[PDB]
Amino acid sequence: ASLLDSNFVPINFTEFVQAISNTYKQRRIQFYENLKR
Amino acid sequence: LFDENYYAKAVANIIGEVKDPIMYKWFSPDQIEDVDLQMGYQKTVKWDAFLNANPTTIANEVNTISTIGFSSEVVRLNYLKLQYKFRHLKQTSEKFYTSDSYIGDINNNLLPFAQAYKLASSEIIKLINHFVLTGTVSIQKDGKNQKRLLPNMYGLLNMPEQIKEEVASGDKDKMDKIFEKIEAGLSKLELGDEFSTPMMVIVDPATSLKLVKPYAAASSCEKWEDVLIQTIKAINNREDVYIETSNLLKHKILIYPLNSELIKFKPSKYMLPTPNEQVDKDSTDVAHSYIDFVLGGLLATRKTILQVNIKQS
Amino acid sequence: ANPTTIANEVNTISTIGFSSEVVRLNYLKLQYKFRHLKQD
Amino acid sequence: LFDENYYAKAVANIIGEVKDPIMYKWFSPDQIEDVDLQMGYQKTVKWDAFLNANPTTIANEVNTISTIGFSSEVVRLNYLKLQYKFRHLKQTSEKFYTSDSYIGDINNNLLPFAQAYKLASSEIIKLINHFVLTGTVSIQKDGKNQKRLLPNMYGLLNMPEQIKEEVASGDKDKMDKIFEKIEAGLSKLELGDEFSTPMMVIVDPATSLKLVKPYACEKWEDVLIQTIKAINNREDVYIETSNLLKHKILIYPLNSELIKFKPSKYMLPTPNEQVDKDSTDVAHSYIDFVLGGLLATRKTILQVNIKQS
Amino acid sequence: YSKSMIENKVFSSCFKSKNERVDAYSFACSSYTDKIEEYLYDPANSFPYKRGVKLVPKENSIYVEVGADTDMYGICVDVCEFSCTAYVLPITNNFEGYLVTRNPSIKIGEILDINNNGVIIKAGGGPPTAINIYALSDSFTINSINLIKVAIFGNRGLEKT
Repeated sequence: ASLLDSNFVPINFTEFVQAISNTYKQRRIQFYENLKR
Repeated sequence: LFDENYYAKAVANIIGEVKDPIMYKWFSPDQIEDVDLQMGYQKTVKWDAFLNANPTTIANEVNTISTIGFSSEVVRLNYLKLQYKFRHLKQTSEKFYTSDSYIGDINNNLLPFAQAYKLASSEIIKLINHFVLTGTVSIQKDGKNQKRLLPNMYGLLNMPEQIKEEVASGDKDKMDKIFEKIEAGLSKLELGDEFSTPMMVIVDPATSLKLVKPYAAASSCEKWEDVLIQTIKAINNREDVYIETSNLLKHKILIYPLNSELIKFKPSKYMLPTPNEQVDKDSTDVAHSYIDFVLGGLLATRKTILQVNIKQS
Repeated sequence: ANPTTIANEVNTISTIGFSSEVVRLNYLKLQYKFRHLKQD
Repeated sequence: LFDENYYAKAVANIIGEVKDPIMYKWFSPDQIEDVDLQMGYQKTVKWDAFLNANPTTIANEVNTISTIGFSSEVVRLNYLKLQYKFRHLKQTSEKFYTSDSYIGDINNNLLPFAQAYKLASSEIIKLINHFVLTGTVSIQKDGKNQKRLLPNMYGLLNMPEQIKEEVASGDKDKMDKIFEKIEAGLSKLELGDEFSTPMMVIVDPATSLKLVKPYACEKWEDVLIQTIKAINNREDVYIETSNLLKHKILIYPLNSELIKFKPSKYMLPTPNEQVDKDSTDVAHSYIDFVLGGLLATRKTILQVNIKQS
Repeated sequence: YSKSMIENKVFSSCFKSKNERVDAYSFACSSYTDKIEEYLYDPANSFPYKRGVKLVPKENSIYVEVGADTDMYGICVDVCEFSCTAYVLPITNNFEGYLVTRNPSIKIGEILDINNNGVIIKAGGGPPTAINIYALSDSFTINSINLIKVAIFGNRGLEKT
């Protein structure tokens, strides 16, 4: 349920907003994973 | 949905080209936890326990045993929803403004929806980072004409009931006096039982430039930054100390621990920019779009943030 | 302008402006003439 | 359609929770016949036959036979279309206002579209019932600031060419005088050969209170019922109390051949396809309804008004 | 004061005359293409709900404060007390709805004027009126605050007496 997965197909604007939020959370998680102080 | 909403399709296609906010470097991964809310207030309850008397020795037959009591505290946080509007070109009208090297109307400052949304999102993320760092929302370098915010909405710089130190105007260049004030603030710091945690310090570019000078007769093999790191390690149980430079700050030094048990960030899951479904349309080639973002959600224990301000005037 | 707080009903909302700058680089041609001996 | 129109889906799902109009109790099942018209006028033609002379006896050879003639009458009825607008929350925003055991902003008086539509439909049905009973449209208790209506748009209380009786302000508390006026109106009533039909009487609460008083072990209500049974071939007599009436008594038969209600099939509240939307969480919706369609024959309604001043 | 104003032990008791509520919907007749603006208001000086307001540019933000007809920017139709935000219909737009008045005895059709407190009064007070305000109904008291239905359409060319 994220925009990263190209196989994901949103059905409506609510699903699109949820996908945007999940993508933001996943991007933050990936940044924290790749961060090296 | 993508077969009917070109704007949504373009937002999904171009959302990945927007850089991550810089506020993520000021907090540990465990310190941030999203919440589901757009506007309003949310309550958090913290529970504590205490011992009522000395332990009871278990021998033979005993009916009376020492007790453990409990207590709770409630903290209320506020979240606010804000919106921007921006004009752009209609999807079907892009072909008439396409050029050999670009797309859009230079003479009228009209852009494709994707580029306009990307620029607007970048500006909104810059504003959100500024609000998170400073506790105020403004679009002026002077810092005036501030938007009035709700109570229980604070940033790292304006959080009440913290340690505040002021370096005088005459000592604005005396690194020894600045370090004296920093040491006083660090001594005034009260971390309780969570002292064994890494610490984070954020400084302005001028302070960062001053911190790389040799320690002062000048001393070799040691810097003011090293002295500050040793001083902070004297209180953080010899834990890690991180130093960051932010252009948003101005003659300010901010010191705080990177522990979720003391300072936490519970932002709304819609805090980052999100497009709105409503799109203004007419018979012309100009359309309008809206972007929403949510502000608020910083919690911190009292007397755990040190703010040193160097006075210029 | 400052952000608009979305509460109850409102249709007058602060806007975001855009601008375009055109950067131009000029290249100029110059010449020198010098004397020499034909093929002191 | 339901995959795209959430508002239509909600209207279909909650349309069954609206109570039936109370005006149905004032008419027989056969008296109401729906028509297909939103706004405009409709002409109804009624045909009749008559005998020109006595019937001809068929005996031996004869070519001259008595004739039967025919006649027609045209009646024009006006129908008016009216609209209301109400604000409600947005479907994509209801999730942020779904509280415990309820949905909507208590402080802002904002409701989900389904509940808002149900309440608005109930209010509009009340207004329609008031218009049908009285014939006037107003939202004030004093009955002022009335909306001016088109001609040929009458209710039961303001239908012209009917029997009208007036009780003087000095006799406002004299039930004997009120009943004498009622008897005079009943005598002036003309039903012809359609007299064998049930009758309906509608009274205000004050008249209802006065009716149960002893007759001057018999009640005024019983005496009135007996008097009406004397004229309606002893058919059923129904008595109703309405708070929409004030010092008014309505008496009329329930025969479809004398009084007929031909309302528009869009008379009851109906949602409009247009929905106002913006960048906020508040949306606006429209409800349509149609008024008009009461037809009555001459001198078949008795209307008694008791003057108070 | 406030608009919503409380737990009740029992519920409060036809369709007619149910709009006489302080927190009723201000617009008697609304219309899309009506412009509504948001502003801040003073949370301790004067409550601008259902009152004529003026723009006061402060050193931190532009506020709206109750004002007279001479310097009126518009009509405050709603307030969000959580954010202390006032919603304003500019004077350039028509209005037909219920507003706060201080005279409990005003008849229908009378000419009206907004005073320094953003309150409807009779236009015969003496100040020269600059706005077209007419009473569409008699003033009614909610028990205590007095309200009246008014129609406001633009400014008046020459100030009257």
